[PDB]
Amino acid sequence: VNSFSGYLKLTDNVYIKNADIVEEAKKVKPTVVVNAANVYLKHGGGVAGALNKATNNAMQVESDDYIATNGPLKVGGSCVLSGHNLAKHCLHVVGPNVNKGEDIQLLKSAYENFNQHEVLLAPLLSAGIFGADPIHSLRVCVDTVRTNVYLAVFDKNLYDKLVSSFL
Ligand SMILES: O=C(O)C[C@H](NC(=O)c1ncnc2[nH]ccc12)c1ccccc1Cl
Repeated sequence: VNSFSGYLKLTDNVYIKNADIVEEAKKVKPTVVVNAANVYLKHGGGVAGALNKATNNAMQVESDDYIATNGPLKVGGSCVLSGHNLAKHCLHVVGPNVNKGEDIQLLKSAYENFNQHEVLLAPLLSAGIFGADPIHSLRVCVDTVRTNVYLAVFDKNLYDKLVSSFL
């Protein structure tokens, strides 16, 4: 039993809610919140900009040190950093950004990172300003992640569309 509330059950292990992931994180303090990162960990907009703002830019400061030491992530890759005031850990996951011309095929690899964590609070990877088809991303999610994932979808119309079209 865990402390996620008001989530609609999609599958054995995937639940979904129309909610602001920052507010969910501040409420639940999950072990892991997922960030929809880019390879440089430059947290400008979308999930990343929103999470980082909620940490008072501490996420960005930590991320800049990570990149200075380790170099960029791979598209499809991830790293574990602090969750600051939002969670114990933040799993920064790089899905493909279709608006950068990146290979949507790498979305499955991106979701595989979730399997290294028993429970996660997460956004829908590559959705929104990452420009992928969100129905497709939800399918790849449910068909790839085997651990317990709680998805927070910001946009109400998007949430309604995702629920109504889910197979
Ligand atoms: O779930 C959505 O609608 C799409 C989602 N965006 C957010 O979660 C989000 N965006 C902007 N400001 C925000 N403030 C609090 C949450 C938040 C998203 C997921 C992956 C990649 C990019 C994007 Cl854009």
